[PDB]
Amino acid sequence: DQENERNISRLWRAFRTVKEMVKDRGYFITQEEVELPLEDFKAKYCRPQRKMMSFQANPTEESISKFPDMGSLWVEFCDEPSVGVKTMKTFVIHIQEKNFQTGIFVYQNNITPSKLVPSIPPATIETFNEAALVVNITHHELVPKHIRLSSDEKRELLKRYRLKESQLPRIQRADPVALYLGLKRGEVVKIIRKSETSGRYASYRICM
Amino acid sequence: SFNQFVDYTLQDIICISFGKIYVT
Amino acid sequence: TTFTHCEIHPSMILGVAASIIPFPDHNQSPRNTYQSAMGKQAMGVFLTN
Amino acid sequence: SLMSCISVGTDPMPIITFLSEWGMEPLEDYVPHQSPDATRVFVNGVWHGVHRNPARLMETLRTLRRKGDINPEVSMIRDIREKELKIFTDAGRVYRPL
Amino acid sequence: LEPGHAADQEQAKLIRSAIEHTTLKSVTIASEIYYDPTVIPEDEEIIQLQQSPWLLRLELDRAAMNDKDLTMGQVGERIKQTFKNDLFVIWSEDNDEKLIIRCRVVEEDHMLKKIENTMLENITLRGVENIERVVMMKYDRKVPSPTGEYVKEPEWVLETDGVNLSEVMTVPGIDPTRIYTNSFIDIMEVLGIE
Amino acid sequence: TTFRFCRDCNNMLYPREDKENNRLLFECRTCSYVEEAGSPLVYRHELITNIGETAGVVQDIGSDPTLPRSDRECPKCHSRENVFFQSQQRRKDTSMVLFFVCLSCSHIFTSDQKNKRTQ
Amino acid sequence: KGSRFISTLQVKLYGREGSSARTIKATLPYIKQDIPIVIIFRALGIIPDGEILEHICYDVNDWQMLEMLKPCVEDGFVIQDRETALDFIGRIQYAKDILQKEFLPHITQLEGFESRKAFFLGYMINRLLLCALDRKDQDDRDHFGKKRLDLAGPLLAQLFKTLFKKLTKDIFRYMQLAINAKTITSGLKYALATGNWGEQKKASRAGVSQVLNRYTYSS
Amino acid sequence: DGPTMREITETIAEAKKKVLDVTKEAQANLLTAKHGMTLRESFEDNVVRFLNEARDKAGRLAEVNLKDLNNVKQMVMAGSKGSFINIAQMSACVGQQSVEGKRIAFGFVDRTLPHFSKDDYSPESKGFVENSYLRGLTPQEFFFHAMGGREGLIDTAVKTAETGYIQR
DNA sequence: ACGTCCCTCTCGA
RNA sequence: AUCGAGAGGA
Ligand SMILES: [Zn+2]
Ligand SMILES: [Zn+2]
Repeated sequence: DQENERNISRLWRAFRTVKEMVKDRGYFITQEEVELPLEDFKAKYCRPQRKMMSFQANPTEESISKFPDMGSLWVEFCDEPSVGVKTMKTFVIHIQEKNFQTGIFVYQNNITPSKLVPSIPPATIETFNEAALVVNITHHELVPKHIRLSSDEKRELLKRYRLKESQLPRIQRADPVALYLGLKRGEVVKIIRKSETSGRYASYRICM
Repeated sequence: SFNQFVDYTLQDIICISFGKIYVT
Repeated sequence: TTFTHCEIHPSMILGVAASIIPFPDHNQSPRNTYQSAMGKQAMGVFLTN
Repeated sequence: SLMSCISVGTDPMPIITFLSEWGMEPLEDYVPHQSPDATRVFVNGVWHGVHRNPARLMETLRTLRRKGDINPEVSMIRDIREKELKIFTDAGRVYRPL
Repeated sequence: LEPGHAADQEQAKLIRSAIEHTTLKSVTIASEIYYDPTVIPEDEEIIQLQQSPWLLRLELDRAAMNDKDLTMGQVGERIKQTFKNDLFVIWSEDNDEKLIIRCRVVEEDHMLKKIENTMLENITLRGVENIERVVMMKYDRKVPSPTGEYVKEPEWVLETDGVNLSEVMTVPGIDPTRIYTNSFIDIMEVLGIE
Repeated sequence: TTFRFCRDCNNMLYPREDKENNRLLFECRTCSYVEEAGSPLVYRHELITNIGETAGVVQDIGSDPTLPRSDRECPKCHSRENVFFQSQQRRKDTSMVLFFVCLSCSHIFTSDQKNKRTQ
Repeated sequence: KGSRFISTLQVKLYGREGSSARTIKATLPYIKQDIPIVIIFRALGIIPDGEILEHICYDVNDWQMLEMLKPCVEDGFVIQDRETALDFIGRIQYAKDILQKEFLPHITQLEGFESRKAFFLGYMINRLLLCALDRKDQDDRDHFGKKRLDLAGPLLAQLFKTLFKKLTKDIFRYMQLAINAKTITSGLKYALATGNWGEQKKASRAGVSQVLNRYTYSS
Repeated sequence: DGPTMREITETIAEAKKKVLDVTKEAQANLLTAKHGMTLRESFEDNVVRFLNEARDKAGRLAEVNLKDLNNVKQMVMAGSKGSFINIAQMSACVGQQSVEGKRIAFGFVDRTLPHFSKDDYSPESKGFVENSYLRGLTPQEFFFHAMGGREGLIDTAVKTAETGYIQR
């Protein structure tokens, strides 16, 4: 039985926060799906093997209102800690032949250049790591609630406050939360945080 | 410091041949 | 009592100026630092000629 | 401070000869593999020789300047814990009386 | 610490010695090499239960395996693991007279002295690195008692002397929705600019 | 390890093994001198240093007037006339246990009650 | 008592704790790289690697001191005799001059003293190691007994010597008494009058000849 | 002086005992190596808490001896100019003088002054000025008080050019 | 790579 | 007057 069960929790916990991100992005998951403990996780997924726990959630009916082009997201996992371009071609054709919109691929230890990620227009794919996904950053004491702005929510902020795109505080594409929502350049965001004075200050950020 | 300079260690700096030096 | 020498009088650690302070053993040390360089910017008979 | 004075510069030759005549072995005929308790002499940062029992050496000298045979500003010292003896005819030492 | 039993001194005692960063150099008191195809006197009873005649005999310290309380059965185990089956290693036991480990290579004079230092500094033991020391302590904290008001139940907190939050976040038994480090530059890299 | 050198070159000796008889030799790489080892101890590291914890305490050691004297007796002659000092292995951790030294018979003995030092 | 000599000597133990490359080398006046403490020992005259170790070790029982002296022997094992040592310092005999002259001259710069130059060198590598094995707290650069101070005499000594300096190379021009006499006077005058302690007219420890203070006899 | 100084002369003495215990107890290897800091720093960090609270809990015996008709007491009672540390340093005992954070250094041969024993960790030779400004420090006491203030002047004069480059 | 603000004297090419 | 060095004022 050894002490492999310590590596077993550190992927169920990842799995939950990996699926938690999918609801906050704008897809259809229930709280019972993520709160699925490891006891029910081993029974229906063991012998832990990752190519069985690849999911596909899809947008909610609220998300399709202000994000009407947010389409099919496919997410597949890998068993090999190291991944090369040979398995990436097997994954890219999942999204390519079925022509979905976005995809997130979880590698569990390492990937090499063999680089092909920005070559399926229109579909940029995010790549995350179970080392940083095991615990979710967005639950922390001092990480405020980032909210994605639409293309019309954008040009509405830029007209009401009489701005140009540059004149707005900025978040970067590699920002831990801009990954967590897959922010692209031009997308805005509405950081809503507690305030020692106002009680509820609402700052804004654009992404490059 | 000055007395021991002028008396001894001032003469030591004499190395067409220089000899004993007097200061008025 | 392994003494080798003995101090003449302890008041000789005082400097040129600060020797004139009345009872420096009853003052804060940074005050004795001021009167040290403050008796230097004073008035009086600096010479007889 | 008041009672402080400064060294002036003494000559080292009429004492490095007083060493060779009281138990100093120059270090050309010195190999430590027959004498490890070899104490080391120093004059102004110069290791000239070696002595065995510094007991009656550093005290025959400490009473040699106290009578005037050696200049009073020249400073003695032997570090017993480390078996070394440095002597300073230097010019620039700040000596106090006692 | 974790929400529930955060008033538990012992739950943090393991987390203290779970990220405090141990290495071989911490416990080893003397590392010796020998030529011995089974010579050394007091080692005859250990060997009881193809390689190379070059010995590597490192000896630990008594009190070293208490302050962080390591186990002889595991200190040598990750020495045994970090070189695959390429190093014939077997140790002593914890109730022994003196703790010692022996290794063979399976010319190689200095090339075993190669893994003399390699074992010392680059073979960690019990914890996550860069956290070069920790120390638990109690500090009071206000929290609402179920009756309604704010009240005075304290708790414990491990205070480190190093910052690699990147993977001290994910250790179990803590509160990874609360952990704080002074390194505001590291907080920005992990948790976001805001 | 306390190893030696060649007798013809006085150059240090680099060990080698007898691959046939299974013995250790101290080879020479200046000349071709060879000799077989005395002890199998070739290398020692010793990390927790203890050699020199009472370093430097030879002849006139009850003499240095800096070190005062204690009023406690020694384990042989039992003289209350004896000097003392802290560990002269000036490391950041070594305990303040004090290694007494006797003026009368010149032998080291600690006050450490947790153990009992010999040097 | 005859110069200034700005040529200092460095001897450093490479490799920190855990590094087995702890080679000891030495940087010397007028020589590029750091020479291993063995090559300079043979250019001296002490040849066999093993015979140099009595100059370093004053009790061949400090087995932990001799263990750091392993690789520096092998670091300079490629050179074996005195001739090969001083060529690596580069007809190419010129190293014997630099060793004899601008190197430990607080001993004498005459040749035949090649044994005090080595027994002092070993004593330095000796004291270097006691701090590496924490049997000695590194010396106190802010210790006052280690500090000297130049008063009027030695200050004038540097100035008088550096004035007589190019006076004698100006009388070497009276051939190709009617020599120059103003230069010794106007030089002493200048430094004591400006505060920038002489050095021709290029300033250099400025603020040493301060005007006196006459507000109170105490001051 | 009025029988209050008489009992401030025992807290200066009983607080020697509270550090006289940890004296020879620490050279018997009994000193519990506290969680982290070494044996040496565990003694310093445990002896200064006995000297700081010795200095402190020696002057607050005088803060009550002075009647409400005292002047310097009426000066701090309003807040015009005065603190409590001003009173203990002047009346009771000045206290441990500290250079660079810790107690005094051993710039000599493991000792503090060429008037004291070698390899000595005493408070009477590591910067505890036991006398008050009223009473009069001794040449040892006066000196340490000196090096405790050189640090201050060095600070409030050669660390007041960074405060002002931050502003710029 | 720059290294607090302003202000009072005094002296050598 | 100009530049260069020096001691001070809070
Ligand atoms: Zn040989
Ligand atoms: Zn005895």
